[PDB]
Amino acid sequence: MSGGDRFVQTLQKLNYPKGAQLDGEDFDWLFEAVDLKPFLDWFCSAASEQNVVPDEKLQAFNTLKESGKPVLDEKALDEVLKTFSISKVPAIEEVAIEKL
Amino acid sequence: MERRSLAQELKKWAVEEMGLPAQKAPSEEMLQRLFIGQCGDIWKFIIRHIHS
Repeated sequence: MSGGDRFVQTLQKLNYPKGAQLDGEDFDWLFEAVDLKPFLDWFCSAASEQNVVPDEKLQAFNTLKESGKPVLDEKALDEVLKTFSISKVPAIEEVAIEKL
Repeated sequence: MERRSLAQELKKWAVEEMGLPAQKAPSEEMLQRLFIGQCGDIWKFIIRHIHS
């Protein structure tokens, strides 16, 4: 597998919008540079689908930051999320006057 | 001037955000080569959408 084909596959995994049109052979030259090769190899190993934040979530998070609400650190999130039963506890539809 | 700046952002992204040991990080001069042609748009994407 030519270094270039690996790179293009990684990009597809990372949901790059123009990734389907890219031919691997066009990037084989990037791996010929003895000095950059270690970095590119690293990148193609380190970057997976779990690392990808869609533009929507990033915008939403920036909005959250801008909203002046404190961004909970990982420890705090862990504490609070524990308290979260996966189970679809239907959003307590606040007993909509309708429910009452 | 634009290539040099992106090369710095990529370095920062690689070292600060993805945790690449500073010692293994290619020289800014060397990273500038990655922003040649169509590769430039790709790495811009990577810096923006790919996080730890």
